[PDB]
Amino acid sequence: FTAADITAKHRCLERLIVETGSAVSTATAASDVQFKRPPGCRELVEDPC
Amino acid sequence: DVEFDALLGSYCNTLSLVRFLELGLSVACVCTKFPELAYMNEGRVQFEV
Amino acid sequence: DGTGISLHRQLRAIQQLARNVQAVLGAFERGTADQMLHVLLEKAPPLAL
Amino acid sequence: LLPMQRYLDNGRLATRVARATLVAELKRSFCDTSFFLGKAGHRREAIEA
Amino acid sequence: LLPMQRYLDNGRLATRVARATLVAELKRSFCDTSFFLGKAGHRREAIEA
Amino acid sequence: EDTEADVPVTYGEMVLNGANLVTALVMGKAVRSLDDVGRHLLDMQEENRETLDELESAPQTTRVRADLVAIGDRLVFLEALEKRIYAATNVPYP
Amino acid sequence: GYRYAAAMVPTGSILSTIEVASHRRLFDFFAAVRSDENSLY
Amino acid sequence: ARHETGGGVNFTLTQPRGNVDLGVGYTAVAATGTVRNPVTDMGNLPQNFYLGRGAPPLLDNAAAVYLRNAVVAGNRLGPAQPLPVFGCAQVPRRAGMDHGQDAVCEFIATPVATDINYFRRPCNPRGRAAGGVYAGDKEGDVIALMY
Amino acid sequence: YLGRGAPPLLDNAAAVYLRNAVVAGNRLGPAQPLPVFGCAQVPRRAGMD
Amino acid sequence: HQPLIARDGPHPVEQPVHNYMTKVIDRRALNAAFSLATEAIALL
Repeated sequence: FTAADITAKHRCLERLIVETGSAVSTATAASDVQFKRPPGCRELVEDPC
Repeated sequence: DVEFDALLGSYCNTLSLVRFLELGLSVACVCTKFPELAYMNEGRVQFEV
Repeated sequence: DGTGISLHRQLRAIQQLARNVQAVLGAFERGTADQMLHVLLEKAPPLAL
Repeated sequence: LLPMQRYLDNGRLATRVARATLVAELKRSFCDTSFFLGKAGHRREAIEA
Repeated sequence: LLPMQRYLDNGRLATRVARATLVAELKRSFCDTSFFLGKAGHRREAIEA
Repeated sequence: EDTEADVPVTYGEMVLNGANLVTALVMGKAVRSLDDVGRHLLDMQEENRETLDELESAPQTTRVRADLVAIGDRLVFLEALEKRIYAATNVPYP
Repeated sequence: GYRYAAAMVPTGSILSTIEVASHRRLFDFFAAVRSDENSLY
Repeated sequence: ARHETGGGVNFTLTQPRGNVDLGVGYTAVAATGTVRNPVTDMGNLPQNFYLGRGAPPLLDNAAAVYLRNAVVAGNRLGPAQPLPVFGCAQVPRRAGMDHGQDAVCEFIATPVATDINYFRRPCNPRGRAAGGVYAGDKEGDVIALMY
Repeated sequence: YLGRGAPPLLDNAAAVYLRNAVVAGNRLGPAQPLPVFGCAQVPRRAGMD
Repeated sequence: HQPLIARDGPHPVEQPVHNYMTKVIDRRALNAAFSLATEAIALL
């Protein structure tokens, strides 16, 4: 549910699949719950969803 | 201080030629030349069997 | 103009033209082979029937 | 990757159907051929495939 | 210890999340494969592994 | 099919010598290997296809513990490396 | 490639021969050119 | 030779590098084969909307303060000493965690009379395709399939 | 409802009732009222799968 | 240089095409440790 962010993406397929190899999630593997990603850290997720 | 910018080598392909006789298909063809086609206007084979 | 700028410029057009003419020379070499398959498929009904 | 590599060639124009069939064949594969080593741990053939 | 090394086969983590996921896999490896020889003596090429 | 032969010598050298160094500070221009591509383009001036990209000497090789496999056609190298260089630090494995 | 007179020596293997730029277009500069273009000269 | 911090700077030596994609196609790619452990658990943990300020409250203020602690009695995601003006809710810490990181089970109201056939598929949970894949580059179709 | 040659009903009120009652939101329901010259103009959908 | 194929008949004429692109480097510099105490640099 974000009107901007899906609309913010491009659609040239060459850059689409390679972002799936290294995307940044909104989750954090350094917290007890899914704390929404702290603005200083990287995650390097795969994320096909 | 100095400050240059660099062209660090460039690489070109070498596009290959193909003789069609240098390919396995040409056993199904008979590569025979005829330098005066454009006046021949017709042809036939009467095929006695 | 009798300068070395000119002869580099003169030679560049030929290093395109030769690179251009080698393309169309390979083209009918390719294109014949392309045409080799089309009349073989205008015939040849499939194996099953 | 492997679903895309058969389509690098032709179409991808107002045959936008072929862009859509690229998609419907894509997402079925990622449900299918991931952790294949792991989905098949005994099918000796299929891993070598 | 076969999960203990592959816990240490990372950077290191004490962020209380990996400590949990260490334990929750450690209890499964002991609940399932502890007495493996004799548990699967009918097999072969796993006792190899 | 193991224990193959590769180069131990780390791959060559680019130095900003008198071909580069003159162009380096005076104009700010830099060309990788200005020697031949200056030479060759001076000679074709008196009469791209620059096939002298890198083929000079084929330097010295030695023999290392290497694991090659035969994936159908190709001769493919294969090595796993945690105990080699990722061992015992606080850097994660990729 | 950008400096064309540099690519007159290729000094390396043009080797893959796969459909360029139908891939990821990850290149900082690339030009899909037909037989000729005036900027080459 | 950086800034002397006391008893010497102690002499780092960094090195510059850099790398391009010397290859016009999809060189050198990737795979995916094993499942080690499911880091965050399959979990029952619900969602709390009283975690954040987002809404006009009830005007019957006697009612909402009853429902204030009625919801946030003892959630694992329920704060103590609730929201100041600026800052996070400070979700508490339970004394132990066993299986892994906790899930968040967010809920969206649905009518009961749909198919169960939808949701026997990998489908979009909002009920309509939404991603920027399916659009045909006519500059207006993106939001058109959306709303 | 094509513009090829379909004899309408007697009651003019009945036809524009039922034609609009049929053509509400069909994927082959034409968008505008049909021109004399030109195709039936199947309305382009936003996305397809 | 993408080569062409002479296609026959009522088809558009395939020109000899050309491709020229450029790439740029990145930097991503590495980092190094600090290791020095006192009086090893001096004496007594």
